[PDB]
Amino acid sequence: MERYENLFAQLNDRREGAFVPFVTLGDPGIEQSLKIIDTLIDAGADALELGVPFSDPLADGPTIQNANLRAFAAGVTPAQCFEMLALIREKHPTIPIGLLMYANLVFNNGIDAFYARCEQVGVDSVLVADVPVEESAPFRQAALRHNIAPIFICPPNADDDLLRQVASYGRGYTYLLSLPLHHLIEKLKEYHAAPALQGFGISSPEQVSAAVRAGAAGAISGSAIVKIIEKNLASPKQMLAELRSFVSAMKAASR
Amino acid sequence: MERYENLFAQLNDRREGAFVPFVTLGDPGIEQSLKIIDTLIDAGADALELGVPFSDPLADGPTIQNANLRAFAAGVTPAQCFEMLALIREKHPTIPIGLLMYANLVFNNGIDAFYARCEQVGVDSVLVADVPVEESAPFRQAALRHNIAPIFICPPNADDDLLRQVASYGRGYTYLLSLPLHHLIEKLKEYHAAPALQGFGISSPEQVSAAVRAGAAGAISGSAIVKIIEKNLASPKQMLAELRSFVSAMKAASR
Amino acid sequence: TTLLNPYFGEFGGMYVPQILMPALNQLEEAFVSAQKDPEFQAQFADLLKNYAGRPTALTKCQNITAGTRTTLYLKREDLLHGGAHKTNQVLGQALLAKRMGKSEIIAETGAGQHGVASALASALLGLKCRIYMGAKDVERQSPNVFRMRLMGAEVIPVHSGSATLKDACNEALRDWSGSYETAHYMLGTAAGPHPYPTIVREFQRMIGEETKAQILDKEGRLPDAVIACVGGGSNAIGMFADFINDTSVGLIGVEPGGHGIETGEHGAPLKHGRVGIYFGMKAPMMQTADGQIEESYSISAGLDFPSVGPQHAYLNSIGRADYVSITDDEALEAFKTLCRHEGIIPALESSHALAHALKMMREQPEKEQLLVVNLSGRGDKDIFTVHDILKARGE
Amino acid sequence: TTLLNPYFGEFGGMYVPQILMPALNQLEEAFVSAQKDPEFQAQFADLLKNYAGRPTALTKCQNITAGTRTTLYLKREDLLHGGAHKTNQVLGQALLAKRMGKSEIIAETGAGQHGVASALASALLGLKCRIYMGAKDVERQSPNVFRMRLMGAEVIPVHSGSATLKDACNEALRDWSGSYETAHYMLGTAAGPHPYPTIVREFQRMIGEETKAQILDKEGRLPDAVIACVGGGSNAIGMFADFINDTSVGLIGVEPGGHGIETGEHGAPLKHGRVGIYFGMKAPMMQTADGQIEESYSISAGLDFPSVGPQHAYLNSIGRADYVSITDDEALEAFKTLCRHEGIIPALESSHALAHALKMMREQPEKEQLLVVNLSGRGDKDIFTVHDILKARGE
Ligand SMILES: Cc1ncc(COP(=O)(O)O)c(/C=N/[C@@H](CO)C(=O)O)c1O
Ligand SMILES: Cc1ncc(COP(=O)(O)O)c(/C=N/[C@@H](CO)C(=O)O)c1O
Ligand SMILES: [Cl-]
Ligand SMILES: [Cl-]
Ligand SMILES: [Cl-]
Ligand SMILES: [Cl-]
Ligand SMILES: [Cl-]
Ligand SMILES: [Cl-]
Ligand SMILES: [Cl-]
Ligand SMILES: [Cl-]
Ligand SMILES: [Cl-]
Ligand SMILES: [Cl-]
Ligand SMILES: [Cl-]
Ligand SMILES: [Cl-]
Ligand SMILES: [Cl-]
Ligand SMILES: [Cl-]
Ligand SMILES: [Cl-]
Ligand SMILES: [Cl-]
Ligand code: NA
Ligand code: NA
Ligand code: NA
Ligand code: NA
Repeated sequence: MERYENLFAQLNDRREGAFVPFVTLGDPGIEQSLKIIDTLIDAGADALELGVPFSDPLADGPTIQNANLRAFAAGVTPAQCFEMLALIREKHPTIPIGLLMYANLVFNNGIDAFYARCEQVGVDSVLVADVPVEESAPFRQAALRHNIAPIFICPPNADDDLLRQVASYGRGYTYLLSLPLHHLIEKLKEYHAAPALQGFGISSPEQVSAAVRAGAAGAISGSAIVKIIEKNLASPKQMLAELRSFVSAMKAASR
Repeated sequence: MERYENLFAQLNDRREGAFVPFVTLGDPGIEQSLKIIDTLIDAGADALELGVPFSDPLADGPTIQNANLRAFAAGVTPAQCFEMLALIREKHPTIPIGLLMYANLVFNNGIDAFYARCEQVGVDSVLVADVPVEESAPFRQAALRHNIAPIFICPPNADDDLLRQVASYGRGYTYLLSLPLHHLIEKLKEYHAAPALQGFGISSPEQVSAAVRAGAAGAISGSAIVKIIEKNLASPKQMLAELRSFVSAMKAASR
Repeated sequence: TTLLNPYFGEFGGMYVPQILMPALNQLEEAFVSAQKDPEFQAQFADLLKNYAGRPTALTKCQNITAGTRTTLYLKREDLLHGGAHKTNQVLGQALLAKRMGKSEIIAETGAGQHGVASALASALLGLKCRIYMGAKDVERQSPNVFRMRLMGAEVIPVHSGSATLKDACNEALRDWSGSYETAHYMLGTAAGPHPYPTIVREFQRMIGEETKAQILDKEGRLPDAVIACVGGGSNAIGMFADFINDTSVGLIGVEPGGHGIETGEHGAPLKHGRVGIYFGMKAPMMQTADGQIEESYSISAGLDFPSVGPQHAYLNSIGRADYVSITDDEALEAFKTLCRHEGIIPALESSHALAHALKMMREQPEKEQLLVVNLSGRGDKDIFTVHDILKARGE
Repeated sequence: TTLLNPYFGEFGGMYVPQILMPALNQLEEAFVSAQKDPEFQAQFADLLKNYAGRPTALTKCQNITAGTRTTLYLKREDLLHGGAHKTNQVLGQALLAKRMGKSEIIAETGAGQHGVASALASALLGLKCRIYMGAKDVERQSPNVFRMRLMGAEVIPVHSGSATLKDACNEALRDWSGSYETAHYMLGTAAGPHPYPTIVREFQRMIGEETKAQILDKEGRLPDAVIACVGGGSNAIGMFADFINDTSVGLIGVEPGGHGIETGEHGAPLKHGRVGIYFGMKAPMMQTADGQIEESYSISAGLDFPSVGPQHAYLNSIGRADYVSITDDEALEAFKTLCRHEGIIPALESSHALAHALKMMREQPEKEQLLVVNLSGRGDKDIFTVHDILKARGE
C-alpha cells in the first residue's frame, strides 16, 4: 500500500503538518488500549506509532518503561498485539500504522516472517529501535519485500554519511530526533529522504507549529500520550476525555 | 626457719609420709577459705600448698582455673592473700606453708620485695609455676636471702641434667610430677635433692601409700581438695565435713 | 564503517540505537590507537603489576588429585586486588576513558564484583563513578554496595523490568547515550556491542599469557585443557585467548546448570538457550518462546548474565571450544572440597569450573591429563550463602 | 642451655612450666637446622611464591600525598593469600612441624586471621589443626570461625578468664604441654617464649627484604622510615628486620590508642604499660597495679594482644625503633581516606600504621620524606564494623 505517500500528499495539499501520537499496545489493557487508539484517531491523529511491550526497552525512558510494565501486568503478548493491529486496520483503512519494535521481537521467529505478519495485518512501517543503519540490511530488505516502510532515526549527533544513508534506506518518514535543525531538514530534502517528522520532546501545540515552521512534515509525540494514560489510570472515562482534548489541540497546531 | 627440715625429721622418726593438700587462697571467700585451711590442718595436713589467684594460670587445669574465678568473684587480691597468710601462721607455728605463684605476681613489685613479704608473714617455700630452672636464678637467690625454700618441679620428661639442677637448686622438697618413677626418686636421692613429694594425680589414699612405697617422702594433692570445695559450694558445713573426711583418710594412708 | 570486524562469524554486531553508534566508534578508534601506543601499554602494565598484583600465581593442587593421573593447576585470579579477575580489564578501560578525555565512569553490576572493580579503578584514577545495579541485587549484595560506596562511587538501584542485571545493563546504555561526551561505559564482561567483546578479551588476555608461560616453566609443555566458568565470558576468554592457536589445548567453558538443565532453572544460554538480539549483540539468550529476555538462575550471583559473549558462541560453533554445565550442588561440593583439601576458598562462580575439572578427573581417574582451572575469584563473599545452605541441609 | 640467645637485652626469655622446656628446645633445634637446610628453604620459597602469591606489590599512593613533599608506598600484604601477612610465617611453621615429625597443629587467635592462616596451611600440608579462641572472640568473629571450619580445623572456644585472646594463649600452652610429642604450637605473633620471637621474625622478614629491593628499584635509595602497626609485633618486625642495620632508616611501630591513652582504654603496653612476666616472656604488659593481666582495647580486633614482642621492647629501649599510638578515630579516618583516594580497603589494624604516616605528612607538609607503610591486611573483614560506626555517627 501507499498509506504514507497518500497522507503526505493530502497534507501537502492542505498546507498541513502531520501529528503522530505514540502509544504502547495493550496499555493499560487490551480493551482500554483499543478505545484509546480509536479516541486518538477520532481526535485527529494523522498516523499512529504503536509499541509492542518488550522486557528490555533499552531505547526508552521511564514513561514508556512504565507503559510496558502496565501492559505486562495485563498479560499482553506480541501475538495479542498483532490481533489488536488487525482489528485496528479493519476499522480504519487509510491511517498509516507504524510499529516501534525491539530487534529481538522481530528476529525471534524469523525476520521475514515478522514482516510478512505485519503485511497481513495491514501495518505500514516498522522502526526497530536498536538496529542502527549499519546493521539494518536484513530488516530493510524484509520490510520492503512485504510492502513495509523501514523507518530510521536521524539523531542529534548525525553526520553527513548518516544523513545520506538514512535518506537512501528509509521510507514512509524519517524520524528526526533534533548539527543545526535547519541543516538536518534541508540536507534530508536535498538527499530525497522520506519526509521528516520531528520526534524530540513533542508535548505541546507550540512544538508542533515549530516543527512545521522549520520545514518538517510534522511531529511525533513520543511519550506525551502515555503520560496522560499514566495520570488517569483510575478514571478510564477522564483518560479518554483528556486524550481527546490533547490530540485535538496538537492537531490544530499543525495548520 | 627450718620448718620442712623439722617436719621431715619428725616424719622419718615416725616412719611416715607427708600428705600436703593444695587450695586457692580466698576460694570461695576469705572467711570460708580461712575455715577450710584450719579444717585441713585439724584433719592432719602435714604442710600446705596455697595458691594466690592470678588472671592467667597457664600451668593449671580446669579445677584450679575455676577456683581462681571463684576467688576473683569474691574480690580476692594478693594483698588480701598475704593478710590471710599472716593470720594462718599466727595460728599454726610449725606447719610448713608453701605458695604456688605465677611469675608476674612475684616480679610485679620487685622480686626481692616479694620474698621479703613472704618472710615477714612466715611462708616457708615458693614454687613459681612458670619459671623453669633455666630462668630461676633471681627467684632462687631472693628466696634464699629471705629464708624461703625455692621449690622446683621435676616433670615426667625430666633428663639427668635437669635432675642435677633441681637437686642443686631446690630446697624444702622436690615437687615430683611422675624415665621410670623409681629411677627419678633414686637419682634425686643420689644427687642429695630436697625430699620428693609426688604431685601427679593424688586423689585417693592408695596413691599416698604408693608414693611412700616408691621411696618418696610423701604426696601432694594438687586439685582433689579444690574439687571438694567446688562440689559443696551450696553447703559450707558439708564442705568442711567432706574436707575433714578426705584429709583424714589421705593422712591415714601415709602410715 | 568500523576499523575492526564487529562479528565472530554470525555472532556479535552493534545492535544499539543510532544515537549510541558515535560512542562505539569513538571507543573502537581509541582502543585501536591505545593498542599501538607503548606509553598506554606501559601505564597499563604498571597498574597491573604495582597496584593489582600481577602476575598471579599458578598453584599446583596435589591433595585433590591424589590417586589419579590428573595434574591440576589453579590460575590464582582470586589473589588479584579486589578479589577477582574483573580488576584487570577495568584498569585498561579506565585508561581508555582518560585517553578519550572522559572524567566519568558508568558501570553495571550484578553480584557487585565488577562494580567494586570499577569503583576502585575510578578512585585510583580520579574518575567519578556511577554504578547501576538492579534493585533486587542491591538488596542481596549490601557488602559489595558498601565497598563501592566507601570507594566514593554512586550506586544507583534500577527498579525497571526484573530489577536485576539485565535491567541495570539497559540503564547503563540509556545513561551513556546521553552522557558519552564526558562519560565512559565500563562494561563488565566480554559481551555487549562491538567493540566491547574485543576490548574485554584483550584486556583480560594476560590471564592466559601468564598461564602459558607458567605451565611451560613448571611442566615443560602446554596444558591438555584450560577450564573456566562462563557468565558473560570475560574470565574464560581471558584464559582462552592466548591458547586459541594452540590447537592441542582444550578450551572448556562452564555455564551454570542451576537446579538442573531439565528444570529450566539455569543460566546456560550458550548450550540451552536460543540466539536472539539484545544488549547490543546477536548471541544465545535466556528468553521466552515469544522473545522476552529472562534471567539466568544460579547459586552463584556472578553467573547471572542472561546471555553469553559472541566469541564464545563462535568458538563453540566451529568446535574450537567446548561448553558444559555444572549444577548448584556440583559447584557447592567443589567449593567445600577446595577449602578442605587445598585451603583456598573459591568464588562460587569459579567453583563451577573446578567442579567440571573434578568430574574430568573422577570419571576417568587413570587418564593422564594436565588441567588448568581459572580461579576467577575468592569466595569470602560466598561464605554466608554457603553457611545458610549447609544449615538448611542439616550439615 | 639453648643454641640461640633467648633475650633481647632484658626482654624475652622462656618463662614456661618446666614440662614445656623440652618442646621449646626441640623447636629451637629444628629451626636452627631448618635455617641451614637448602631443601627446607626451597620448599618454603615454593609455598610462598606459588601458593601464597609472593612477592607482594609495593604500591605508590599518589592521590593521598598530593600537595605535600611526602612520597608514600604501601607494602601490599593485603594481597597475600588469606588476606594478611599472617600467612607467611604459618607456612614456615607448618614446615617446621613436619620437619619434627608432628602431624597436628595448635594455634591461638583473637580476630581470627591467624586462625584462618593456620587452618589454610594445615589443610594444604595435611596437618590436623585445632584453634583456641576466646569465647567472646568466637561470638564476634563468626565469619572467620566459619572459614576456619570450612578448611577442616577444629575451633575450640575458651571460657576461662576473660574469654579473649590471652585466655586462648593460655589454653594453647596447656594443650601443647601434654601433646608436644605429636603437636606443634603455631604461635601467631613475634612474642611468647623463645624461640618464637626469633622464628616469627625470620619467617616474616621477606616483607622488609622485598620492600628494600622494591624501593631501591623504584626510588634508587632506602626509605626515610618504614611504619607498621604493632599488636604482638609480627608484621612490624617482618618489615623492620632487614632495615635494622640501615641506621638511616626510621623504624616506627604504631600501637592502638583506643579511646585515647588518657582513658586507659587502649592497647599500647610498649609505651604505656609496665614490664611483667606472662605468656612465656618478660615484656611490657597491660596489667593492673597488683599484677593481673588485662585486655588490650582497640577498634581493631587484631591489635588485641595485651603485651608486645620482646624485640620491639628492646629496639625501643636502645632508640633504634620509635613507637607511637593512633586512636580509634584516627584509624577510622585513615581507613576511609585509603578507600576513597586509592581504592584499597585496608584492615583496621593496618589503618593505624597508615594514620600515623598521614600525620607525619600533614604535620610537616613541606618536609621531603619517603615513607613505606606495611599494609598488613585487607579490610573486607572490617566493613560491617565500619558500617555500624558511620551509621551511629549519622554518616
Ligand atoms: C568472581 C566472578 N567470577 C566470574 C564471573 C562471571 O563473569 P565472566 O563470565 O568472567 O565475565 C563473575 C561475574 N560477576 C559480574 C556479574 O554479576 C559482576 O560482578 O557484576 C564474578 O564476579
Ligand atoms: C591483619 C592484621 N594485622 C595486624 C595484626 C597485628 O599482629 P602483629 O602485630 O602483626 O603480630 C593482626 C593480628 N591478628 C591476630 C590477633 O587478633 C589474629 O588474627 O589472631 C592482624 O590480623
Ligand atoms: Cl483511516
Ligand atoms: Cl540479522
Ligand atoms: Cl507557523
Ligand atoms: Cl602448726
Ligand atoms: Cl627476672
Ligand atoms: Cl605400704
Ligand atoms: Cl598524555
Ligand atoms: Cl561511605
Ligand atoms: Cl613469548
Ligand atoms: Cl619441566
Ligand atoms: Cl542456541
Ligand atoms: Cl624429608
Ligand atoms: Cl563446615
Ligand atoms: Cl641483595
Ligand atoms: Cl630511580
Ligand atoms: Cl614500660
Ligand atoms: Na595426581
Ligand atoms: Na550467561
Ligand atoms: Na607528593
Ligand atoms: Na599489644
